[PDB]
Amino acid sequence: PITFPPEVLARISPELSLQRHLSLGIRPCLRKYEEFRDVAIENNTLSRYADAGNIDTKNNILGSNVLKSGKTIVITSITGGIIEETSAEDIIANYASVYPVVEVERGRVGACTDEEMTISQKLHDSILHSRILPKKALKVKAGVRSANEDGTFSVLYPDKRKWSYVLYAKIVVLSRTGPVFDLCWNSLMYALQSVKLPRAFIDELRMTIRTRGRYEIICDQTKSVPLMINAKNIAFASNYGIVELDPECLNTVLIADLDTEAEETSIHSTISILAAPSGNYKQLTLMGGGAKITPEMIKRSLLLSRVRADDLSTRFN
Amino acid sequence: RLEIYSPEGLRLDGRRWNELRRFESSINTHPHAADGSSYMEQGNNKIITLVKGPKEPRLKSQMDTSKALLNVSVNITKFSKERSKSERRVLEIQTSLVRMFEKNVMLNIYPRTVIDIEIHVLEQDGGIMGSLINGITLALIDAGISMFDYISGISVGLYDTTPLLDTNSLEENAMSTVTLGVVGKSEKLSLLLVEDKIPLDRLENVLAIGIAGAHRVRDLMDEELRKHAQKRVSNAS
Amino acid sequence: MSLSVAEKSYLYDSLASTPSIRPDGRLPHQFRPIEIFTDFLPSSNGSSRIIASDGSECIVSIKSKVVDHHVENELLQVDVDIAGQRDDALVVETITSLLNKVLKSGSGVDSSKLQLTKKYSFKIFVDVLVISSHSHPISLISFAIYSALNSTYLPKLISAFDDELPTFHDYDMVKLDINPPLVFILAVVGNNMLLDPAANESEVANNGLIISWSNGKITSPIRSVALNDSNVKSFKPHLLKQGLAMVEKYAPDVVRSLENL
Amino acid sequence: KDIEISASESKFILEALRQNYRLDGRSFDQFRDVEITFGKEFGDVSVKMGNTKVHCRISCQIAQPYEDRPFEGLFVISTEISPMAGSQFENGNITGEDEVLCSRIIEKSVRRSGALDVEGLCIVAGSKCWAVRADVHFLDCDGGFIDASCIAVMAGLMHFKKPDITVHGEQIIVHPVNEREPVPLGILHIPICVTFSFFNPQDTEENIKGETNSEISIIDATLKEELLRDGVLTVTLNKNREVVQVSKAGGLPMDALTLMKCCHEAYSIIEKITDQILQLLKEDSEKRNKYAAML
Amino acid sequence: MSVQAEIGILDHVDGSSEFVSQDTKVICSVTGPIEPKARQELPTQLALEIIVRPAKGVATTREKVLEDKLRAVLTPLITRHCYPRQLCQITCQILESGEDEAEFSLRELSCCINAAFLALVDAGIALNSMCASIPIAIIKDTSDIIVDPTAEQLKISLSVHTLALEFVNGGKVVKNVLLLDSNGDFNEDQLFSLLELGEQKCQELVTNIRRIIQDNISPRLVV
Amino acid sequence: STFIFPGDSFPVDPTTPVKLGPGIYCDPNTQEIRPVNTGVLHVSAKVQTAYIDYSSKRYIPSVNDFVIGVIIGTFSDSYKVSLQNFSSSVSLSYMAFPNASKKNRPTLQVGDLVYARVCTAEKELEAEIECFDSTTGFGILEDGMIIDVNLNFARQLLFNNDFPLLKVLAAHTKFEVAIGLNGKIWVKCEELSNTLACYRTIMECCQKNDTAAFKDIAKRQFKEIL
Amino acid sequence: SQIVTPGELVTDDPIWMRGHGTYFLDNMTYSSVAGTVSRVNRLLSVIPLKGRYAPETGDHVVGRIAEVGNKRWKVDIGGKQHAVLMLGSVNLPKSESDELQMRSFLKEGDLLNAEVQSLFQDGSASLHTRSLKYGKLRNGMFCQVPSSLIVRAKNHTHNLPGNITVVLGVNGYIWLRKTSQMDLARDTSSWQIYSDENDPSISNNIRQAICRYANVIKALAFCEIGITQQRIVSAYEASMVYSNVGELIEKNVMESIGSDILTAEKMR
Amino acid sequence: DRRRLLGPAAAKPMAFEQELSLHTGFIENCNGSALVEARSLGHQTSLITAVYGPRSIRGSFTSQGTISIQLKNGLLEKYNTNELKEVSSFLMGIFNSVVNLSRYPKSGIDIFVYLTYDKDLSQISSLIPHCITSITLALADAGIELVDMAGAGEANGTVVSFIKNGEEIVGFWKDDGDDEDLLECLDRCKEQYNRYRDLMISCLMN
Ligand SMILES: [Cl-]
Ligand SMILES: [Cl-]
Ligand SMILES: [Mg+2]
Repeated sequence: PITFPPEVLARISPELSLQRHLSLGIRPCLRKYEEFRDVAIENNTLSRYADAGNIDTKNNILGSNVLKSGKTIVITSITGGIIEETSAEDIIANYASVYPVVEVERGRVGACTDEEMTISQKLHDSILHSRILPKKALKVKAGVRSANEDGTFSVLYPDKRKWSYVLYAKIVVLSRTGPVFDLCWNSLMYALQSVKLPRAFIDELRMTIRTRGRYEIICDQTKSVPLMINAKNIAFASNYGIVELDPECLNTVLIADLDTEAEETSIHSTISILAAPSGNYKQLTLMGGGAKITPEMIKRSLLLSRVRADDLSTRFN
Repeated sequence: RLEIYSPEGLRLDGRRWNELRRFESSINTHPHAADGSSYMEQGNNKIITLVKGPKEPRLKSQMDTSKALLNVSVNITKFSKERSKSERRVLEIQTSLVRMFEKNVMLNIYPRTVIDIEIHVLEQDGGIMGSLINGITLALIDAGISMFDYISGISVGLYDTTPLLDTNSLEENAMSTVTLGVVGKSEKLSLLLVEDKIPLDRLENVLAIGIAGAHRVRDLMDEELRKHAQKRVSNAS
Repeated sequence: MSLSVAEKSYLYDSLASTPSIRPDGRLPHQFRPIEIFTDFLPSSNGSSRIIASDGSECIVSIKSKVVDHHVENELLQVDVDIAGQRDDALVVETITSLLNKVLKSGSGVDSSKLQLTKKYSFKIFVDVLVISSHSHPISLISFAIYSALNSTYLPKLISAFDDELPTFHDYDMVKLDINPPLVFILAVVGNNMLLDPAANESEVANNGLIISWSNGKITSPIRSVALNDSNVKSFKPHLLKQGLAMVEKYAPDVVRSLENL
Repeated sequence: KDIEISASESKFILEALRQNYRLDGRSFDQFRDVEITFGKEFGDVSVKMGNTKVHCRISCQIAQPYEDRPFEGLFVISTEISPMAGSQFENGNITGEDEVLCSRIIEKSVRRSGALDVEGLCIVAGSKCWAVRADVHFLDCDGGFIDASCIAVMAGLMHFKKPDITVHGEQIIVHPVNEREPVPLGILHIPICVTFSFFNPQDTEENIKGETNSEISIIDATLKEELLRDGVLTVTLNKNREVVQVSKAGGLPMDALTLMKCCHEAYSIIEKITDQILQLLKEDSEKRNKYAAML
Repeated sequence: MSVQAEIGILDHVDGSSEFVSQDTKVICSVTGPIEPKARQELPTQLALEIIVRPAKGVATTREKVLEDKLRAVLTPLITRHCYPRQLCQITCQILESGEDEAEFSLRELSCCINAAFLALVDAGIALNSMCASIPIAIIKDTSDIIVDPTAEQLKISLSVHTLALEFVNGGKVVKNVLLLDSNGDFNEDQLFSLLELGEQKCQELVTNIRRIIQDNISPRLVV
Repeated sequence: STFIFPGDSFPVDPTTPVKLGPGIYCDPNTQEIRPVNTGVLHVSAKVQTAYIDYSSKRYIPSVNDFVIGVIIGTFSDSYKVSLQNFSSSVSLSYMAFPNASKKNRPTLQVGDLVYARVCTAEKELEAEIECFDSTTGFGILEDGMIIDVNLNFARQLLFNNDFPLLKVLAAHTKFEVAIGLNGKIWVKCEELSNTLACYRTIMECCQKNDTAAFKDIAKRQFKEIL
Repeated sequence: SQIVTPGELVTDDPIWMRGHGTYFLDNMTYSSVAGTVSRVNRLLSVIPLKGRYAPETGDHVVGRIAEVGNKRWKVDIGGKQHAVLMLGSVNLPKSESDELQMRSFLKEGDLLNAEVQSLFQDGSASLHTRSLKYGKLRNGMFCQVPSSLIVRAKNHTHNLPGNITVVLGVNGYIWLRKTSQMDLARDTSSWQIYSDENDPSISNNIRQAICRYANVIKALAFCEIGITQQRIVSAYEASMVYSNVGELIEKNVMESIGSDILTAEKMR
Repeated sequence: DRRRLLGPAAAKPMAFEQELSLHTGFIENCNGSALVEARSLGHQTSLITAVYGPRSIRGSFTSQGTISIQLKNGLLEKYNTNELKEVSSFLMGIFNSVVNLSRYPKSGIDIFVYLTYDKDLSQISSLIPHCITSITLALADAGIELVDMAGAGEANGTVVSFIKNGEEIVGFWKDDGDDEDLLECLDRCKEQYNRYRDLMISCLMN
């Protein structure tokens, strides 16, 4: 036989680096089989409504979240927009979503990678299907601005054209070591809870004929309302992997929260879950490329995802 | 006031139906920037044409062992029109010019080389496709690159029944136009471009006037070219 | 621009020598001859065309547009288009940002000179086109912009200054007498400064300087540009003071050379 | 990826043209038989020409008209190529030579010509209008992509029916198909593209300075014929004796009168095609009214 | 359920198929093994170029996700190590979505999986096993598990699922679950009732897929 | 001869020695012999040869196959040949000709049609063909027309002598045919009208897959040529 | 001599040998370029008025190394194609070890002096430096004029007054250097012939004379005057009227230098 | 953009001394990283740098390295694209005279500067010195040879970067500002240079 140091075997064959670790009972990321990465969160840090008094007039971010789980750093910022409505239960048609732009910062520079694009769509689709954001929560309660007394303009909001808010998300990822969708989703969930929608108004003609030669909605620089998401439908992400133990390096193990090149490259049986605390599961992804996904792994992955969701929502009050 | 085509037969600039615009060409306008160069002044149009090559390609991958590579790049400057802040249409102009001079320039006799054509439109005013053709024909001849014959460009609009030779911007927006690329003095068409509706029966008359006007443009170009050559050999004598 | 290391080492020794021996016998403050043409684009309020001695050519077009200066913060806009260079390429973006700072409605240029009514002023669109370039063209562009803005003529106003839109005379036109700035580029070769650095001179220079000039005084922006990447080295502070004094001394000669209309 | 043609094949097909023979048994002036299939939905149309297969899908959504043209609806055409029509095509390069030219022909033949009545798409003059979209899917390529797309788009626009809408001032209520029946689109004319492929049986010197022109012209070339041609001409006509557009960009220089005889040649075909399209539409409509009586 | 399909309909690809489940309709082309690009080359095994085109408009990231999920099903189905340093072009053109594209895509995914499988069958590419995909939805107030749901049923569905299983031994053994894409609100007890009934209807589909494949390929060969 | 699908149970028992042909795969991990192609599984009698006849149009180079290629490039010691469009190129050595010497190189130019036999077809290497007999009709195919055909039709035309296509064609004209197992069939006659009539008949007969229709198709095609 | 343009008929006589810049259909022979008709023996040809330098066997050229390949260099000569410089065609200071470290002699961007040994079928030149007069250039500066101004002559490396030597490449690539001892041997040890180091004793007087010769060569080219050894020294002596070498860059000065040479040769 | 989710097109956007903290080696994909967080009485700024390299360029005869510096607006899109590339150009000019490029031939070094926080209790002038601080730290963590510790300071629009204890200048930048300020500006900028350089060296040791 011939053995190589750990530093080369990771490069020589990431498949063996995992199997050698699993034969010893450990994982390449030095965590236990069902151990997650520890997360630390900073909320509303990049928001223009961060300081309750001194509101940043230049900033346009409505909500933010900085997330660190292991070596990976994920930073999310929520921006806004208003569209004019031109149109006439728990069913999907009455629910909206947000539009993310994921930038996974690596040594390359250029166009959007398939990873960046798929995560962006996966985020948008799951916020919709989990019924987190209802369309009613984005309708603009618009006011009116009139010139009071003589000079100063006063804005009066109610306690006719119609508008609706549009939410955009930019998610940057630093120090990517493994699958990063779960970090992006969980980071976006914390950010969405800190979102504050600015108030809108209009002042008290294009088609009319004009002599030679001779309107839109405006946001409030201070006043803001909270984004009314259905908190019961907020879910949290966790990923799992099913590995078959090689006899030389029949039997399977379940791995929680995949990280490092060794795990990501070689594990082809994955389980992705979005689970709402106390509530039901919002998303389940089974991919049986590797070992046979038996009901026992499914039942165990569902069990670990519940305690992971309970941990993530509770840990940060 | 002005009219498009008055009852007396006068157009906006005062031309009759078979009158060209003021045509002025120049050769060897940028010797310290290209092998062959040409400055086109057809009416209000102002076009710089730069021919670089035949030369060694930059990437050995993009190189043909059997013939030269011909590339055309048309840059329409921001100040050519009444400024707009705003593509797929410029791409059509480029590949069309390439396909034209592919069959005219003897690319087979310049193998493993690359002929880059660099165009800058300084001022635009109708019939720019024909003026682009004239700029390339002169600039390639100035570069000493072998070609079978001249290619002359011309545009003709149809006002009711009367073809209006050499159209300007307002005439193009008023009536349908045909753009011709005529090989030398023949009736062979390198480029035929009917950009909008024309009655099938009135189209042959438009083509006839265009071919005739193009032949005049060819002689005007040839005249200017022989003048430059005769002035060059007389100065050196 | 490719050079053999035997070429570079011979050039650098000649330039950094005391006194500097430039490859054309030029003095450290002497400029290369240029040809200038003005008023050739009738569709524009002003035009200029400059041809450097090395073959570099640049065309500038000045165009106007009446705007409400209460909503138009910047009343002067430069668009640089360098031939054979992406519009998002670093050199284009850098020169565009730099030139916009050189003009900028309230710094180098006199904003009040563009005013028409109490509500409306002229916005000037300075469009730059570099047909050919062999070195950093910021100085060549600046000279061409300078010549264009001087030959610029604008329509004469009729309506009153106090405020409908303004009304202009059909025939008569007024000249634009704004004071346009000048951007000079310098080469730092050893302990010597060189005005108007040539291509080969810049290939061996240790550092470079971009110095602006307006109304007879040194103005901003001022940058330390790297004219290459192989032989870039730090320079002593006295060299920075020496280059600035060089511009303040010989730029008036450049102005009266350009101003000869 | 390139399509390699053997020297024996290039000689045989060209020598067969000199003997007035086409591999698929057609004559030089014979346009392929156009087969038009309609789906269940309005705007689903599938065109077949021998082996060439295209599919078009007409769709519309409510949008706002441009401020410059406030009385006008919107209309756009999409013709992105995919490797399904053959491995010779790269996935969605909308900048390739043939891709750019062919796209501009369909745009000039259907969009620029105003075959669709963009005034009828306007709902209310200031905002709210219809934004129609014509998406073309090249399924199988045996040549004649331009001619097949032009027929597919027009057959789709005519077969398509937009949903009926009722406006209450600023309120635009888009009625579903189950509430009120949809209204068809307004077609001002039916343009048809006929593409001529030229073959030079001699040298380039006999084409620039030759007395007797010997260039061979065939209508609607197959893939093998298209790959061997020395020139191409796409002419567009309608039954109103209008030349909608002509495109002969570069290639083998052609005698002007020869190109003119091509335009008159194509008018005989575009009459057969226009009447054929209208007939298959009438037959399709009669089928739906027969099932409306059974329902 | 009841599905209709064809095989070998395109002339300029190595394999082709058309698959219709209710109103969803996908045509699929397969070309391989062919010379790969330099960027795509894999030394040990076969590389896959999977493309999905929408029924309307241009391709968006929505189809990029369908391409990713389709790769997850097809990759373990192809015996990739038989074609080292080669390429396979699986191209899916969705013709009629059969669902409100704004909210749902599971019918298109399930149809692309079957169409891609059939086109790989028509192309003669080495396959380890068989495959069938079904879309499933759980309807709002009735809480019933509707296999192969209609476009109207999906509008009032509280959860939507795509199930694609790997079949061996005459389509009676379930080798693995190639993809289970569940979206919406559901619990553990609902999920396993879904997987049970889903495997039953999946087993009905391979049996129907085996029948359609045999009816198309048997007349092509000699006995 | 039974119909088999991929992943089905393989009928043959391991106790019998078997030589594996196309369609059957031996798992490197599980060592189980299982099918990977869908078609008819043929098994011999007495040393038993088993294979699956499956439909395909993309050729894969295998040894002892007769193929028609086209020269697309000349290298230092070999020719770059293409047996099918978009497929990987094939190498044809200069020494792979009858009476080959280091003094006389072959006279083939780019674009010539070559009829050859596959000698080395390594899955991880560039395939190779030869123009000399392995046991001692190859060479350049001058002029003529090449026909695209599916691989099952090409194998049936070369090995099954009961295939009526070659008989009904000889009954109409005198023709020279070269059959390639990569889907390319080369035909050449004295007159162009006959070669085209053979192209059209082979094209239509390839589309029907019905052997009993070859005679009627040939009769109408040569009648249309007249 | 007749001036013709593309497409023009040059002769209807078919009993002619078709030369360059021509093409024909049956008896009619046309011109492919705008140039002058040349009738030599039986070879009718058109000499183009413009075009890059076309190399001929025996030309003394100055070139820049463009790329380093397999066992050859591609040199920028100023023509349509790169010229090749085979490893066997250079005097190395053969071993198979040197075939790998080719960049130890000539690297990309190096300037050299060579002779056109032959031409390929496409027209590109094969170079060789199998002599003492050919090799890498140093101890000076490069400058180029159009190839049409360099008249092919018996010799192309001339020693000028002031201890400066010029290399007038037929392709128009000129090299000015300090007159080396080897250059003095040209009237009727060196182990490192590819050294990238310059002779570290180049005085300022020698450096200033290189500039003056550079400017007068540029001035002669600016007037489109043919560059010869007799004209370079005549312009160099005439330019002494101007004290500073810098004055020679202005247009009026350059046109004066060229005019004073032409009018002086009219008297002579 | 087809490669993004930009929502509806009809939607329009919404219209309404210095304490330092340095860390290195916290990013796993790059060769060297650094974090600079600066809190002043009037502005707080945080930014992260990442240095990838040297990475060999395919078929590169370059005798030395090729530095690339991309200044990204990581989340906070406060600064215009024109000015970011101008600062990137300025930054590349500095470090092209500090990195011992001769030691890394045929290769290339790519530097990324992500802005992560910027609130002022244009402004791009005062941002440059903290990028220089971060790039020098990140290049040292990546094991790239530096001729000196490159640092800079800012004063009234003037930005000066020093080496060799302020004896020589590696970069100079001046926007707006007053006249004849040079002498006083070089003094105030050298003070920040020494302060940042001491903290930078103290960071790499401890
Ligand atoms: Cl245009
Ligand atoms: Cl050079
Ligand atoms: Mg990116």
